[PDB]
Amino acid sequence: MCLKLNLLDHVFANPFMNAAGVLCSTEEDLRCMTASSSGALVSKSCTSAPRDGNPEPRYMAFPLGSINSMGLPNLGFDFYLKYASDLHDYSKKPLFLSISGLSVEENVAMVRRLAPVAQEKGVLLELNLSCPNVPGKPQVAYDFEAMRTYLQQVSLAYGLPFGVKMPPYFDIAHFDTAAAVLNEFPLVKFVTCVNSVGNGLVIDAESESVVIKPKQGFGGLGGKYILPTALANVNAFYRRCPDKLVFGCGGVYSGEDAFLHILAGASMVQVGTALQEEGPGIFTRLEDELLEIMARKGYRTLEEFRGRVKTIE
Amino acid sequence: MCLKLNLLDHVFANPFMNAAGVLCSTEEDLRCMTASSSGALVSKSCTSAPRDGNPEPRYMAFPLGSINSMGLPNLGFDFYLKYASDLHDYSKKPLFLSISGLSVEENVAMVRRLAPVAQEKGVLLELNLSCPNVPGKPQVAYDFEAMRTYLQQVSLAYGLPFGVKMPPYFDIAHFDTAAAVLNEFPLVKFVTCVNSVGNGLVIDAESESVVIKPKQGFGGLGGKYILPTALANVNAFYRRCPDKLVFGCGGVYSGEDAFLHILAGASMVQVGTALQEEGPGIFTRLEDELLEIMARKGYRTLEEFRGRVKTIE
Ligand SMILES: Cc1cc2nc3c(=O)[nH]c(=O)nc-3n(C[C@H](O)[C@H](O)[C@H](O)COP(=O)(O)O)c2cc1C
Ligand SMILES: Cc1cc2nc3c(=O)[nH]c(=O)nc-3n(C[C@H](O)[C@H](O)[C@H](O)COP(=O)(O)O)c2cc1C
Ligand SMILES: O=C(O)c1[nH]c(=O)[nH]c(=O)c1Br
Ligand SMILES: O=C(O)c1[nH]c(=O)[nH]c(=O)c1Br
Repeated sequence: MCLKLNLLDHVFANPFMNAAGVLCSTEEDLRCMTASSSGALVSKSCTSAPRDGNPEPRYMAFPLGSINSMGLPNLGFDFYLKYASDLHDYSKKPLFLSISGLSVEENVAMVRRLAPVAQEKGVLLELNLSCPNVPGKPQVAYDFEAMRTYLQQVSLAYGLPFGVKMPPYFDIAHFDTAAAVLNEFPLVKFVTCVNSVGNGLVIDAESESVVIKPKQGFGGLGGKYILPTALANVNAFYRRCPDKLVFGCGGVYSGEDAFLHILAGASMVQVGTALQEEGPGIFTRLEDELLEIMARKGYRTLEEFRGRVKTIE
Repeated sequence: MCLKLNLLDHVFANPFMNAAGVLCSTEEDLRCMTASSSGALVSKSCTSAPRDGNPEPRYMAFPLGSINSMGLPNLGFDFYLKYASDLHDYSKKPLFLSISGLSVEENVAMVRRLAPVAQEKGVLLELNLSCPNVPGKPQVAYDFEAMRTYLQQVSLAYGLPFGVKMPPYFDIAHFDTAAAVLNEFPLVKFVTCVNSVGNGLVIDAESESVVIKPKQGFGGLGGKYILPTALANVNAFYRRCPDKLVFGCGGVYSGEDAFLHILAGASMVQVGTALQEEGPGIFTRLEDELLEIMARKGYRTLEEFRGRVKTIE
């Protein structure tokens, strides 16, 4: 039994990958994720020009998960493009490139230049509509008219299949509306649910202080805190977008957690906080553990249970 | 060393109370909360007519918290009004009455009838703008125009100080807008943050099934999952509504959690999931544990640290 699968005209050894932003900012990082046993990797969300991001401390982890307001620190689109065009070994695994421009115009500018490299090399675009940590720039996908504009302009400028990194929603009417926007765009072939649960606040009792410096301590939550929210969103979009793929992200620490994402509808499963904390060795453990649950249940393939979560009556 | 507070023209032995919906639906529940060591109590959110609610199982709890889609089961407004009017012993502690009509008109109908009782007895209204579990009713506080309508109509019909039960937000722009809305209404004297993180999905790996029957398993999350979300919303409104009180709710299991809430700006501190799981004995524990933290830190009263969370730099 092997976990290999085919999606988006690519082959994957297993459904596991890093979550964007974790272990993927530098050439070193990307070579490390390439050398891991993950089935694919995704680059750090990038902007046209390099960014240092927010002041430190900007990430902190706890038994139940993490908080971050990194502020989109990255090496600049030129670097990530060059990685995709010249440095990545596509014979090892597929690559996704995350773009996170701060305006529609900035995203269009990047996608116009990524297009030829996607045609030549097969690198996959993940368009980030859900950064909750840049001051004065609220999450795009929480403004449905802004989300539609971004997806119109990118689709026209890019002209090739791509995916979108979605924020979590918490209301059935939101799920309905967000999915109907996505469904207006046939080039959106995958939807990654979810980005961090925005603007939580961790406080240290002893010091009486917030734990990250930017935004008065406010930052996106990841980890054990967000698994039920992540599952809800994966299933919501999997139910509402029957002609698109859903990639699960949020709260994955174990094979058992990945099993639930896949039951909810996930095709790929992305690992953020747990990867940041454990390191790339987590991928061999996740694979071993998912295989073991599958064996105990008699499943031979992922397709046998993907999206097959049961409801009561 | 002292847990006493005085606000809204009432005196409280301590800041703890039940979160609406937990241990407060029947006369029995209400007498039990009255006999406990809580500083106050709040009744089940009510509608004009009695309601059975959703099918069972509709609540489930786990180590990291709870999921519920109760469906607003309640004995009806006439019962909670009579409770406030004839049955509650106000010499024991103050009473809040939660109202959660399904339209502005239902709300107005109720508050017109509550007013003379609030005047005579000193019962305090908590208006629920955040139920996430009645199908086809996306929560009022997520539609800022609807929210404004509700508050205008209720202010005009009720004409007395009241408070509001708010959903969590996850976007700084939403904090800004919601608080600005609330700031329009001078009769809104307190803001309870937060209701359950809406429409999460708990899935049992062994049975491959969702764990609650209603809404295909989608329900509101409470407990450990939500503490940093709750602290963020408490602080966001504390900072934005300097002329109002903020009551904290979400993730309180310990005196330490309560301390964090209070640091974040909370006046009263409500206990939902942990109270449902542990029972009303929790209140003596939370009091002892909060007093222990205060003593270690040299704090003699709540106002010495309320709202004094430190930020970095
Ligand atoms: C340090 C850090 C940086 C991240 N950077 C990005 C990013 O650049 N782009 C993005 O789409 N999401 C980013 N995220 C969000 C993760 O991709 C992911 O959606 C979120 O952390 C939830 O998954 P988890 O529960 O496995 O952490 C970041 C998360 C962390 C903790
Ligand atoms: C079984 C149950 C019933 C609830 N009913 C109500 C209610 O009637 N009205 C309301 O405003 N919130 C209701 N809530 C939400 C709680 O008041 C509270 O906002 C939420 O559970 C988060 O607090 P916690 O983390 O302490 O559970 C209910 C929660 C549960 C678990
Ligand atoms: O602050 C980050 O860089 C970051 N952090 C997140 O949690 N999600 C994102 O999309 C981004 Br771009
Ligand atoms: O389903 C409920 O009764 C319920 N459950 C919640 O979590 N919050 C509410 O406001 C309500 Br009214």
